[PDB]
Amino acid sequence: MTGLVQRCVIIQKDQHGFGFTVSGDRIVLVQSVRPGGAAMKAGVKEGDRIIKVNGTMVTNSSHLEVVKLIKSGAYVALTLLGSSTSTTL
Amino acid sequence: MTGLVQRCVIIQKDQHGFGFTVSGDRIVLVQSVRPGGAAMKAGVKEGDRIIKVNGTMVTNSSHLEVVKLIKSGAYVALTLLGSSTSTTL
Repeated sequence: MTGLVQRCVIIQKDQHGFGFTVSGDRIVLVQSVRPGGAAMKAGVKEGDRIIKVNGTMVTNSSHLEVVKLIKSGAYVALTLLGSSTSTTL
Repeated sequence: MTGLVQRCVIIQKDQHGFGFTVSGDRIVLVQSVRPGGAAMKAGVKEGDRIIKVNGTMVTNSSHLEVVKLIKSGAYVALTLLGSSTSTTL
């Protein structure tokens, strides 16, 4: 009924960055999302878990490496693990 | 084996633009993809439905709004709904 599902989003960088704050490693969480920010605009949620960056799985990489992959471009493709509800009708 | 998948793609504009044709609206679909084109190489298949363009939900947008959004940048970020075949080996 409540569980965790994978979804993907792309963040387009603006002048204020990606607009999110990541934390940890193995594995990385989205700790916070900037109001009116690119990440907020792309569908990134506080508490999402980052599974892939630009295709590359980061489930077992370090924090700094993850920040590296994220920063590498004008946009970032992320694969995220997030809460999802199942309702029977 | 065969079913439906939500998926994200970046397309970078070629010498000949994006390399695909969009028809209708609500929901806009990919009518065709030029062989060897940007869109083909980026993974875009004929039959896909366009859910988002550069972070904007376009499922309720008019054909012209979606074309505008797509042409707005050098690259475009698409959230696509399409069919997919899979095989566990």
